Amino acid sequence: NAMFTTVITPRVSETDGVGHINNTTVPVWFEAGRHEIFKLFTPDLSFKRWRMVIIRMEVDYVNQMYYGQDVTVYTGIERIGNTSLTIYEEIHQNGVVCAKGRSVYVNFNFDTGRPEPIPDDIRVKLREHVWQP
Amino acid sequence: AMFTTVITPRVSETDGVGHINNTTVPVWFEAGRHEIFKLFTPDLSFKRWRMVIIRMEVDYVNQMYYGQDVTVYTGIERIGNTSLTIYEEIHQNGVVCAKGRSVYVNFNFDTGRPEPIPDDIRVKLREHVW
Amino acid sequence: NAMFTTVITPRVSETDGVGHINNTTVPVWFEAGRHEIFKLFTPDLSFKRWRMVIIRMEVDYVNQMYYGQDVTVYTGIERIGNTSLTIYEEIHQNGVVCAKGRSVYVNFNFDTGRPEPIPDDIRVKLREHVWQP
Amino acid sequence: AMFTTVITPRVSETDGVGHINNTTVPVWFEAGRHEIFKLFTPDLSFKRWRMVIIRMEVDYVNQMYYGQDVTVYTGIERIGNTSLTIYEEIHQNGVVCAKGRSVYVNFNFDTGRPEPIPDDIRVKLREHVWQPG
Ligand SMILES: [Mg+2]
Ligand SMILES: [Mg+2]
Repeated sequence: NAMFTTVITPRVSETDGVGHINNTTVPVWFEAGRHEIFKLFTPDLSFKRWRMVIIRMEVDYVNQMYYGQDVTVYTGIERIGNTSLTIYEEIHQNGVVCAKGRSVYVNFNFDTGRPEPIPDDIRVKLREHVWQP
Repeated sequence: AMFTTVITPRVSETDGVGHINNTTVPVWFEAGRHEIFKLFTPDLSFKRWRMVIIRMEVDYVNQMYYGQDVTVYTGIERIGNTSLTIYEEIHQNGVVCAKGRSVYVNFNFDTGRPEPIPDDIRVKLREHVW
Repeated sequence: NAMFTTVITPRVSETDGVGHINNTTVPVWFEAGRHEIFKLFTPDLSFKRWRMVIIRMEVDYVNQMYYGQDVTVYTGIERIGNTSLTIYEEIHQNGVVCAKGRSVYVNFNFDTGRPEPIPDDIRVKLREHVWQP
Repeated sequence: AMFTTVITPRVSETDGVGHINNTTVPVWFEAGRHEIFKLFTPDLSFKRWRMVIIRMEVDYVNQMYYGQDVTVYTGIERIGNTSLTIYEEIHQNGVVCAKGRSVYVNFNFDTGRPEPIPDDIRVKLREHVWQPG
């Protein structure tokens, strides 16, 4: 119920010579779906005040996707850890799941030079976007 | 007349300088050409593709940033015999940031030669001439 | 050992605003490192005769990478299945393992419309490049 | 005088038409500029970056393909006060396939303005002047 929803229009440049969306495009669309999450950690989205660092990703390529039809990225929180969070995410096209992903990010405080227990205000915000399939 | 395409910049589109990287700009211009490609190839199928770029010009007027939407405006400047010239701009925060021209030819991948743009495509393109 | 080695020069457009190589670049570099495997399946690298379809990937981001120094992609065959294979792969910079990956491809025969068991001749040649960590 | 950069094309750099996508050509041109960036900024630190592009043009002469290396030739066509014009070509199979001209300025981010190229950089640039027919 609580996931973020991001509609994207595929581009010719995101295909490859096989005629489908290229596999390296999927992490690009998944990162696009994390936008609202990034915004919770860095409200002005300034790279001066950037906090989010990926440490792991996994993607299952379930069905091929095509240039010419929109896709929808669903992005939710599978686990809120201490200094990390594990995202669950899916890409759909034509109402069919085509890619499923998980990613783990660490909230890194560059000012203090250490991973930072996610502040409480953020945890509350994140709890209302939990998605556990 | 012109097409309007709203895009949400991505972190991967910036570089270490902290702005949108110059190579993103042509990617965004190509995205604004979508409705043009559709006039040439209505089902956007690659087996029926007929567009080949021959020239591109880009003026980078102002820096763009991750975190705010940009808008691509794309229109036809010239419909030539085999080529067409696209005039195109990208705006962020109500400011023109990039201005572009690109030239494509109508291309027949079956015979390997550029080909005159068909009357019925010219007809469809004429609405979108600046 | 027996894995493939691919030296790559990072590009400015591959970094992001945080100032390191962006995470979406790593799967692009891994794919570049699979070049000799693709050639085994499609000797002329023609897309009309393409067969390699990715079905899954995972990446561990061990250390940050930077524009300004080359990287080395090491790509080995971890497993040769029937219709699929598993690739184990790493990216090093400055002599430090910065990313570790696994990917699974299927040999998809676009002519017969379904997955193809890997032909005996490719199987023998793939065996020349196995690497299990 | 010119720099020479050999690049191995990647599957992700093609599109569904079966050839290298036009948006890859500026990415390859930016890679050929690497040693020019180094003249401005020896250690390629983003903290000390100076170059901002103001204009680019590309002539696409012949289509390029995945599966054969390409070579980028890059030289300085003119050194202005605050700007320089770079002339660049990309070759595949011994044939010129793209020609480019780009204009960068030396930019001060601390003051937010282009500024005269300093004498010590100008001295370096003069050695890489390339002005073809
Ligand atoms: Mg592509
Ligand atoms: Mg980038």
